[PDB]
Amino acid sequence: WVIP
Amino acid sequence: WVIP
Amino acid sequence: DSCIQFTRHASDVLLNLNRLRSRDILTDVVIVVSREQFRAHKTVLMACSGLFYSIFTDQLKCNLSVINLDPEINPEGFCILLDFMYTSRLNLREGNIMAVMATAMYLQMEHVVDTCRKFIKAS
Amino acid sequence: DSCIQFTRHASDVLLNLNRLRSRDILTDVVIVVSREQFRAHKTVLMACSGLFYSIFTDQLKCNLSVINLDPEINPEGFCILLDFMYTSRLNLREGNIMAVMATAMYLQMEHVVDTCRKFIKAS
Ligand SMILES: CN(C)c1ncc(Cl)c(Nc2ccc3c(c2)CC(=O)N3)n1
Ligand SMILES: CN(C)c1ncc(Cl)c(Nc2ccc3c(c2)CC(=O)N3)n1
Ligand SMILES: [Cl-]
Ligand SMILES: [Cl-]
Repeated sequence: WVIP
Repeated sequence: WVIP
Repeated sequence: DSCIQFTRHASDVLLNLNRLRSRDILTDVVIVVSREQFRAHKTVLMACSGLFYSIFTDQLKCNLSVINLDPEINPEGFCILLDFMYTSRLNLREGNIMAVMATAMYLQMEHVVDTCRKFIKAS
Repeated sequence: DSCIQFTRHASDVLLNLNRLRSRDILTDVVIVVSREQFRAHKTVLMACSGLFYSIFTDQLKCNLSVINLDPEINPEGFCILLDFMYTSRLNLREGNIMAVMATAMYLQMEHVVDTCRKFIKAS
């Protein structure tokens, strides 16, 4: 999971 | 396009 | 093999599938969550959820145009997860995390359940 | 928004859609190319091809279970492109590049046409  |  | 690969292809496919959903094109099922109705593509639901995968591989249920979820399922939690299925983006907030985790456990969306558990552990 | 994103989601969706195709699950159309028949999901074809997008948004053609392609279309070129649609992988070889480019131009798959033009220019 990432900060888009 | 890339070499997978 | 000696194949070449287009990096953005999968993301572009999903973006177009979401455009079809937003215009209600070739949607073949309505998911009923309490009073709320959500139109979607059976194939996308199966590709994202262990529960929908089991439902639509069943010889009788594969032909249903309406699927009613367990009354315990929160429509907002389902809406956030349906948006995630079509975008890869999860709108996880303090006020919805418990409903999102419970819905993801019911839908059998393992990666969503894992990030909810991690975010809950941190708080 | 304040969303989080799962990097592998789009690739995982496409991988599952290909698994459904390989098992012939919820395929709703047969594409006829000369003598050869290819089963697929209308939504995936639309998401990948400008030609299928135009066909299945048409109020009459959206209901067809069989689509016959132009007799000039090579079945092998179509097979390579159908595999690309479901995998992001293009089996581009010296012996098939002309048939692949011609089929991609007909199907309106802009990114495939661009890489074929570049590979042809290099030789
Ligand atoms: C497991 N399998 C062969 C398969 N093939 C095709 C599809 Cl569409 C599919 N989808 C599916 C099954 C289980 C799970 C998911 C999708 C997401 C998840 O967390 N569990 N799973
Ligand atoms: C253009 N548009 C709004 C849209 N919405 C939904 C879908 Cl499924 C779609 N697909 C499509 C259209 C044109 C092209 C492609 C897909 C690939 C391409 O090279 N051209 N295009
Ligand atoms: Cl997931
Ligand atoms: Cl393309």
